Amino acid sequence: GEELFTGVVPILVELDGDVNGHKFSVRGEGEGDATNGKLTLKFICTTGKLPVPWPTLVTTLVQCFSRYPDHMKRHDFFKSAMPEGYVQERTISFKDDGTYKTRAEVKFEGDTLVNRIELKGIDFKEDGNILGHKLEYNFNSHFVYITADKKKNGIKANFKIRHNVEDGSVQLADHYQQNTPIGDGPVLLPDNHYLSTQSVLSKDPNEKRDHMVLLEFVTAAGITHG
Repeated sequence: GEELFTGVVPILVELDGDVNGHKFSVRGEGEGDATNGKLTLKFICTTGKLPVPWPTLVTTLVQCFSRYPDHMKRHDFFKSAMPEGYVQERTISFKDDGTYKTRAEVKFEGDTLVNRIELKGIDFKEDGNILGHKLEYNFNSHFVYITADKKKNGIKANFKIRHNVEDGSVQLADHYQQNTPIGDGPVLLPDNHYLSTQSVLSKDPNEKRDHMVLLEFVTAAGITHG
């Protein structure tokens, strides 16, 4: 598993979504450099106009590209599931607003790491921060707490995403995540630890389509050396 990530790996992301009856698709392409924890991707809304704010999709749109330091190699579930990959499911509850539920498969297709997602969102308020497009086009850094689910041969993650709002308030998005290998081969079940994330969101001046340029660094931590 770890051997597949020693260099720069091309990435394809494909998302189909439906939020309050507003359907959309997003296609992302770029590359991942797990050695440095670095993702560079550009996403296009392939159905035209994205009906939700781009930052609310960042977490759904490849934790196998986290940098696990050598003393933590034993705790990298994500890469150990490769190339056959893993299923990633979440419930994302936007405080005072609706919920996303997502199911994704992350695996190699040829030499490309591919994340294919279906997202369903319900119960959003027409005038809330999401359907109202009141979120800033930016992203915060988070503490993503990983724990093993030993009886499901997989992991769980819990974290609270902070989406900055245009009036200076914050929109919270509680994330409940479960990952399960796709194949039958053995995987690593980690001790408790966290993924330390940071992201920046930008635009391509030459892009006429609705899009998002994303740069992201993630490093694993939380286990003492030795």
